Amino acid sequence: KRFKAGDREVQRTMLELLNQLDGFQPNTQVKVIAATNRVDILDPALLRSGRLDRKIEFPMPNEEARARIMQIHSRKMNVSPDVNYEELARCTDDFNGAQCKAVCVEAGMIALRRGATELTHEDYMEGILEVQAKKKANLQYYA
Amino acid sequence: LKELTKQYEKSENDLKALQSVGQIVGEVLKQLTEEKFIVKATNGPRYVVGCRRQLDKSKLKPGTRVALDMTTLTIMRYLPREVDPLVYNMSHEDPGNVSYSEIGGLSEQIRELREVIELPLTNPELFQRVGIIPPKGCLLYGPPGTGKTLLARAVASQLDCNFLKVVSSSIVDKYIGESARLIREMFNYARDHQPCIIFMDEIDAIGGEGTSADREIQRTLMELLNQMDGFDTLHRVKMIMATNRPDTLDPALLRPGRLDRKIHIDLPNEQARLDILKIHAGPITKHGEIDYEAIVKLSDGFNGADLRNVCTEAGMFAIRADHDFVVQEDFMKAVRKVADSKK
Ligand SMILES: Nc1ncnc2c1ncn2[C@@H]1O[C@H](COP(=O)(O)OP(=O)(O)O)[C@@H](O)[C@H]1O
Repeated sequence: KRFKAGDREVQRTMLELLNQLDGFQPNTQVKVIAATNRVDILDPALLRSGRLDRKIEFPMPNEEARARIMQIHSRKMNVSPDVNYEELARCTDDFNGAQCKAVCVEAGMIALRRGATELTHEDYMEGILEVQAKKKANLQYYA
Repeated sequence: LKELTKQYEKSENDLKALQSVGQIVGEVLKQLTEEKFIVKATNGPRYVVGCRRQLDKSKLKPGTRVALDMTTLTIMRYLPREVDPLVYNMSHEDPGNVSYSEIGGLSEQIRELREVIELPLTNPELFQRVGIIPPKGCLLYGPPGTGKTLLARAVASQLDCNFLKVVSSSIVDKYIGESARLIREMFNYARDHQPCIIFMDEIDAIGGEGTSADREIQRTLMELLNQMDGFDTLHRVKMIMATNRPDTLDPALLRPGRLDRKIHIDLPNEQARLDILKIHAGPITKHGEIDYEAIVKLSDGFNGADLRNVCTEAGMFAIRADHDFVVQEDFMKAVRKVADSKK
C-alpha cells in the first residue's frame, strides 16, 4: 500500500505496472496472472477493472485434497503398497500443500534412518509428527 | 533534387539544433519582486532567478513550471503543469461511461440521487434563486451488492466529473491518526480537482467507549464531519457515501449540508429483476426466447451482482459448448449455481 520516504522507487514500478495493465484491452493474447500469499497488504488499485481482476481463490487443502496431494509427491519414492493415504489425510489437518509434500520427504528420510527401502505407514506417521517439529513420547498415563 | 531538397532542409534544421542547448526544468515557489523569483529545480538547489523580457510576469504564479537557462540562470519560458500517472489517489480511475438505464429498477432512487447531486453541479442557478446553499451528499443504504457503487459511477459518468471510490473499512488503520489523515488527504485532494464525487464505502466502520482504539474512531469521525461541513472552503464537491447498516450511522452524520437524504436501495425489486436481466443479458448473444418470470421466481433474494454472474456463467456454459445461447435450462442451472455456489 501507499505511504519523502525511500519507497518512492518501487511506487513508480507499481504505477508503471498499473499503467500497462490498463493500456492493453482484452481479446488479445496478453493474458496476465499474478500470485501473492498476502492480498491484505496489496494496493486495491491493483485489484480494479481493467487491471488484474478475477481473483482466483486458493484454500488450504481439505482432507481428500490433502490425501491426493500427499499421493502425488510420493510417486517418485518407493512407497509401500499398503499406505492408507486417507488415514494420513485424517491425521494431517491445518496442513498446506508444502507441508503435505514435506511429510512425504520426512517419511522417506525417517525410513532411511531406520535403514528400510520401502516406506511403511508408520514412517509417514512419524513424518507427520516431525513436519510440525513435534516429538512423540509414549506417555505413561494413557495405557 | 527535390528529395535532396527536403532532406537537406531537415539536415540544416538538425545543424541549427546542434547549437541549441537545454534548460533545467524548474518550479516557481515565490515572487519577491517583479523581477525576482525563487525557482527550484526538479532535483537540484533553489536559485534566485529572473525572467526573460519576452515573458509575462503574471503567468509565473507560485507553482508554475518553468525552464530557465542553465548558464545565466534566468527563466526563458513557462511550462504547463507536469502530467504523469503518479497520482496516489483514485481520481485517475474513470467511473466508466455507464448510463442511468444500465442500473434497472431504481428509477425513484435514481431520481432522488440526481436531484440531490446532479442539480447543484449542473444547474446551481435554481438553488441560488431560491436562496439556499446547494445540498451536498447523499446516503445510499441497502443490502450489499445491490448496485450503489454502480449508481455512483453512473452519476460520475453523466456529470463527466472526477470520481473517487474508497473502501471506508480500509481507511481505519491500526496506527493512530492515519484513519483521519486519509480523510484529510482525500478532502484536500478533492479541493484541487473539482468537481469531485467522493463515494465512500460502508461507513459503519467510521460512522458509529473507554479505550484508545475506540476514541480513534471518534477522532476520525470528527475529522470527517469537519471535512464535510465546516471551516476552510465549503467547496462544491459531492459525496456518495454509502453504508450497509443505517442505524449504526451517527445522527450528526445525517444533516442537510452534512450528507442528508437517506436513499433506500433494497434488493432488486420484483419487476427490477426483469430489467436487470435485460440490460446484463441482452449484450450476450441469445436467439432463444426467454421465460424471464421463471428466472425471477427462481432467483429470490438475489442481488444485482448475482444477475451479472448468472449472465457471465451462462456465457461460460455456452463456451463449454457449441457457442450459441439457445435454451432456458442454461439460465436455470446458471441461477442455481449462482444460488448455491455463491452462498
Ligand atoms: N441494480 C442493478 N442493475 C444492474 N446491474 C447491477 C445492479 N446492481 C449490481 N449490478 C452489477 O453488480 C456489479 C457490482 O455491483 P456494486 O455496484 O458493487 O453493488 P454495491 O454498490 O451494492 O456493492 C456492477 O458491475 C453491476 O453491473
